[PDB]
Amino acid sequence: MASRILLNNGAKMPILGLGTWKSPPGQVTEAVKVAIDVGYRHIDCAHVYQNENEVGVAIQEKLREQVVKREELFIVSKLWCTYHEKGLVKGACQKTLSDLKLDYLDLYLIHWPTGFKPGKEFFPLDESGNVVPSDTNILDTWAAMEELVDEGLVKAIGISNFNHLQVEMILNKPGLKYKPAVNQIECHPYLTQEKLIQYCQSKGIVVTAYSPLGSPDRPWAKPEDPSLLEDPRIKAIAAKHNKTTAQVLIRFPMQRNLVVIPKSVTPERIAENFKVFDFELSSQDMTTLLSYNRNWRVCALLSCTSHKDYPFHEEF
Ligand SMILES: NC(=O)C1=CN([C@@H]2O[C@H](COP(=O)(O)OP(=O)(O)OC[C@H]3O[C@@H](n4cnc5c(N)ncnc54)[C@H](OP(=O)(O)O)[C@@H]3O)[C@@H](O)[C@H]2O)C=CC1
Ligand SMILES: O=C(O)Cn1cc(Cc2nc3c(F)c(F)cc(F)c3s2)c2cccnc21
Repeated sequence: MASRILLNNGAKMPILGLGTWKSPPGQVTEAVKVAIDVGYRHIDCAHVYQNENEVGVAIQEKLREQVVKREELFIVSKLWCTYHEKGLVKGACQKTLSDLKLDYLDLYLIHWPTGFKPGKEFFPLDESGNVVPSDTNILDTWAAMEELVDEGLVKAIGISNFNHLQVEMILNKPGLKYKPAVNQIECHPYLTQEKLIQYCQSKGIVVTAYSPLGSPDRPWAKPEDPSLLEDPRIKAIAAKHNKTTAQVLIRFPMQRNLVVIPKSVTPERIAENFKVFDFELSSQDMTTLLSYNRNWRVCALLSCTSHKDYPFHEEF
């Protein structure tokens, strides 16, 4: 297939990117350098990952070395939950631009639909461990994001972890100026998201699949948890194609016309994960992989389940 997908702002987004959540600051600079050398052109970042400065060091080194030009890169970051207030959005974006050492972002996402109390804590909790919400709503935050496009700080804006009703609220916003370009959501064979993906695609919103390998390094992983990389049924599909299970898991969302952002800090896996343009999964393979759905969600937090905008009470 084509290596880039067209967004509604007319820009082309590479369908394979590098994830950076949990990538330690002491290893992420090398990871991004190696990724750019072997062909990656899309990096997924966030302020909350606490490593944007070091990601920026890698990008600057490869620009200075003339391995790539800025126009060829697609850099994504996300507005954290403590900055949903209208007057905090520009400042949060500027801090990210400063750390990444860039003068614009290709895409900036609302990280989660839930606004939290502003302050220095990323997850402000009350005395009994509930997240403290802010009185912001999704629509006012969206208007502040639209301002960033008009001021030239970002080329495209989008959302992440929004359910279909929350997407709908934005699409029906009075005075909507820029539609969301992308909805970035958890997606893998144990959480296939057919309903939400169909909804988004029908509205012309591109879907990015996160945790495509099932996030085995997530901090709350338990030893008894399901493992996609070790699923013998997926191993057999990989073996039939002479590819690794990770390569099958990355190729899967690509054939559903999704963008996919696997994370690695290991140079040999960074290279392996990019070698996914030289094979195809059959229609039969795809239907079989879809059959493995178990509505098993890796990214959710119990402390957030009372927030009015918690996205995962709805079916999709
Ligand atoms: N918007 C949002 O709310 C969210 C966005 N994301 C984004 O999605 C990205 C990917 O999701 P993430 O949850 O990090 O996890 P992934 O599903 O990408 O899995 C990452 C794990 O897989 C390992 N791995 C990578 N490649 C291979 C391979 N070829 N063989 C064996 N193991 C491999 C990595 O190890 P190692 O690094 O040691 O090589 C790491 O432990 C995130 O980094 C982030 O950018 C993720 C969660 C939420
Ligand atoms: O958000 C990311 O990209 C990575 N990431 C995901 C999680 C799990 C979360 N679940 C929810 C959630 F269910 C919410 F409603 C709001 C949130 F901000 C989070 S964050 C996490 C926790 C702690 C640190 N990072 C996390």
